[PDB]
Amino acid sequence: GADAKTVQDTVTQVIEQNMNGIDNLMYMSSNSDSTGTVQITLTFESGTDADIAQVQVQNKLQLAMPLLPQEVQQQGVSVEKSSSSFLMVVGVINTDGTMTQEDISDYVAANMKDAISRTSGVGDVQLFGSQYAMRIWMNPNELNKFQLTP
Amino acid sequence: DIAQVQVQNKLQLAMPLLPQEVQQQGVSVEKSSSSFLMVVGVINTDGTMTQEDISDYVAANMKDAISRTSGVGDVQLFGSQYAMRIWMNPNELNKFQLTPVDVITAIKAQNAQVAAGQLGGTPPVKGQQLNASIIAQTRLTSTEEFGKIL
Amino acid sequence: AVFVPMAFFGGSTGAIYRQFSITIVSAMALSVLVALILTPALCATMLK
Amino acid sequence: NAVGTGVMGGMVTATVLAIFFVPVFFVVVRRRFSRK
Amino acid sequence: LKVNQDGSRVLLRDVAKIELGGENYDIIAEFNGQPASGLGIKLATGANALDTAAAIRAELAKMEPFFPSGLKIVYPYDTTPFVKISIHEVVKTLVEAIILVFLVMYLFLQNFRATLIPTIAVPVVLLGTFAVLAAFGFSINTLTMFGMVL
Amino acid sequence: DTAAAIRAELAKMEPFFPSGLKIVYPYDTTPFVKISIHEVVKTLVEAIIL
Amino acid sequence: GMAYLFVRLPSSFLPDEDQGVFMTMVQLPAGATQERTQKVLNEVTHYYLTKEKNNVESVFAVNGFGFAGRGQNTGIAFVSLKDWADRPGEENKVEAITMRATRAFSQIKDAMVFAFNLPAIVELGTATGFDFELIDQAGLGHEKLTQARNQLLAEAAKHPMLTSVRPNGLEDTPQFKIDIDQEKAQALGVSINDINTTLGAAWGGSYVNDFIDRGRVKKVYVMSEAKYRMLPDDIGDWYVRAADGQMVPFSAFSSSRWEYGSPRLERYNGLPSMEILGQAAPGKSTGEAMELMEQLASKLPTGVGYDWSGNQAPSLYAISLIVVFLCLAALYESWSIPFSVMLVVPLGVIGALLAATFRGLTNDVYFQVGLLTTIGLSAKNAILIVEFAK
Amino acid sequence: GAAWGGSYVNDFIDRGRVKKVYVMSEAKYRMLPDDIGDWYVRAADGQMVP
Repeated sequence: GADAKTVQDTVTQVIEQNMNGIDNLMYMSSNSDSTGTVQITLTFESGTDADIAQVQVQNKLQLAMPLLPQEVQQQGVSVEKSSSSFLMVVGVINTDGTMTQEDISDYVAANMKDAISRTSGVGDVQLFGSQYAMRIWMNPNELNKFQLTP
Repeated sequence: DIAQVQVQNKLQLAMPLLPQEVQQQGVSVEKSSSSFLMVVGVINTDGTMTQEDISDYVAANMKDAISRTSGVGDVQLFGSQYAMRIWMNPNELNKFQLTPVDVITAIKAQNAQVAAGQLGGTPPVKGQQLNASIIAQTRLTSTEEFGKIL
Repeated sequence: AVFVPMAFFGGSTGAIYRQFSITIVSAMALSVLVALILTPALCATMLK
Repeated sequence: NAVGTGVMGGMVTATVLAIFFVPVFFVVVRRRFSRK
Repeated sequence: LKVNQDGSRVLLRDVAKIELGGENYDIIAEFNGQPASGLGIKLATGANALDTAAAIRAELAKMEPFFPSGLKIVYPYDTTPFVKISIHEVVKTLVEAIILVFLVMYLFLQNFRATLIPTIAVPVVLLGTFAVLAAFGFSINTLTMFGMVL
Repeated sequence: DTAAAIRAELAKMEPFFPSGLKIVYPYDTTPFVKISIHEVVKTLVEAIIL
Repeated sequence: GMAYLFVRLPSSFLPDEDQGVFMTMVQLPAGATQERTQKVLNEVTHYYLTKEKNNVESVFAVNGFGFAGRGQNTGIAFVSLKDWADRPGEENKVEAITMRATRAFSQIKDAMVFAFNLPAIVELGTATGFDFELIDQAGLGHEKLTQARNQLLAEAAKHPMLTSVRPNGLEDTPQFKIDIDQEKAQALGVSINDINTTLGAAWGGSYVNDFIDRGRVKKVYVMSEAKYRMLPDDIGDWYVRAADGQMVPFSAFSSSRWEYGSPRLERYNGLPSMEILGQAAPGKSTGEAMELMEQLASKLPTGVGYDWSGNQAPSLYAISLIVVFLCLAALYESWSIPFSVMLVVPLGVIGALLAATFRGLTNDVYFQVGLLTTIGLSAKNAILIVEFAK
Repeated sequence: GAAWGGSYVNDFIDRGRVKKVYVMSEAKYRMLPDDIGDWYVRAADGQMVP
């Protein structure tokens, strides 16, 4: 839910302040979206190990982890190796026993995505849609009709 | 490199066995040297400022950068960065019948940023033309606005 | 003397100019040792 | 095509020029002897 | 949720709709217009690339057999065949350039035995470069393959 | 190398300072490196001449 | 002539080529919907399906995922062309496929859709192109920085030996602000905690708990039907509990008024920045254009700083000029042979240049090492007309 | 703890950079041990307590 300004100085800034003291490092950029999703990239010197370079950055974020909204803490915080480029992009459809573009997004993410994102050092798997989740569509009229809130 | 990681990926296991004031306080794991080298003093001559105005501007411009650039072990700050300071009065609290617990709760309510979804939400109704993010409460800016906490 | 000097790569042109030079410089030393061991032998062994 | 067009071009003008006409012969003439 | 004065049981079904739907309805995938969902694997900074995408099918090979009715796989945007072809087009030239030098060797050296030494010389020199570049860390890169042929 | 890059990062902070805010350099290691090199390389040349 | 065949020969890094695979991104105007952008992706997917059957084998459209980032404005489509044997012409090659494609979208649409060969190179290093950045060094706001960005972009186009400059992706759409009067809240008897988590759970949803679903643990979310959170008049529908056991309208304590805040706030190197993707002039090249760009950012207001073949080569061949002469006296000691082979250098190179300048080739990495080999062979031939004759 | 030693309550914004918010007390009401009596606390029955 968080708008672009909220994430920019409640998750983004808090890390950026507590994102220092790392061996080899050119710069860091940031992107504080209105979807409520920040992503900070740090480019290092060429030839530097991606193994240790990752650990140093994520063993410093961890110090700013308790300085974060509690909704953000239980949300997905990830530190991985970037490549701004896909290679295998395996589409999955249905023909016979037909299912929606959500039934498939769930089954893909509840069978293969868990495995693929681990097998042979895969950097960052993308999911085209989303996994299922017990969804509830609250009604405001019915809540006041019984005297209630979310 | 690895000697640091092993020590701080073990502290992390005792992180939830710590006072909650300590958790949000600065927990750091870095490389020691019990010895400085460059110690760059910063003063003022023309547009004069105190030994606190300078400690803030040093820590809100350079310290964030220097402590990261070229694997700097541990930057020291001679003074401290600014912070919205409040000097409670005991006579005035009892004169209105109050405690510091009522003041702490007042800032943990009015001084905060909240996630307010968006018009044309994630799943909309097929037919909507608009999609814009909602704004909620804002983290206070000035000393004047911290004075008007009800 | 023209390959390996230029094989001192730099920047994003790292393994770019490097790999090309060394691949052919290794190939040159291997071609020379073959031209000092095999080609000489094979030739003496059986050319005519 | 980016490799070969560059090499092909040079090899035509490397030999057909060197072995014949232009230096690779005029050299030793005015390098070994010329003045010393 | 509640039980109003006259013991009338208020359930969460009465106040709102409840369906098992997407966790995130922001993105939606349409393979050739038809509804669908896939996986967009990106590389891990300093990964083996082709070796990774070969093991993408290894893990994904054992998911295939337990798919429900209709659930089939399809392959858009794929890197694999560009690797397979550039190897096959460069190794194609290697063999051409050998056959062609064998003709130039026969037209000058009418001796059939004499047009063999150079034809059997460079086969060994190339294999040496594969033994040398493996010993220095390099692989069969697009670059080191032109390095063979050049 | 670290303290040389301390000035590299700090070089681009200098230009956007407010009125009066200037830098000064106490307790510094840099010139002891610069001098011990220059005194040893000085001997190298002496010992050659001699 | 050799010099002139070499100075005027343009310098690219590495040639972009057909990969049997390209793509194309989407970008709708400010505050567009998932419904609006989905209409655009449909026209794009089908330009490939009906007017490109001989080329395209399979499309894979995606609504709400651009390579800028995310949002109901953005989009993309992953093309997967038919194999190279069934694509005979140069018209059937990615070069020409992304030519009439990019043209088609510009004509029969009202937003922005392009197309591009996937840089067979890396993301970075395009040649005759830059990535500028516009930092706010002082304590200026985001709105003051945006004005300096409109002044930098303005001056470049005011007098471009040109340039081609644009912003990165800060459209700056409006936002529905809600000011809650804290005074009214306490008077009617409502907690501020309750008011916030009603607005956050209703419009934006909320991660409440986890549950089990056929083995795998998934999430539990609570939000609201779309029809009670589409426009700003639906805020009044939500009533909150009050101390004195009764409901309270949102409008009671609420205030509604629109604003202008950006939907993405870039922050380059700990400070608020805005990215400026411009290319070098069609006449000039990178280093010329970048040098004629730092002088334009230095004409902006106070508290507004900035940050960004090979120059490598000049020194590379410099060591080639030394090791040659020393290896040319390691077996050819005289000071006659060390200068003999020094002439075959431009004998071969004049021709290498000439072939690349004739056809559409450029000075890329392949030609740069195809030049090294041209000099290597050149030495061989010449040294044979020396080692023998000596 | 909040009176004599202060307390990290929340964060706030100050010219871009997020900083801290602290609550303690003027020095003059926490210098010696006789100033402990100045602080009165709320009690269940809506009244202060020394």
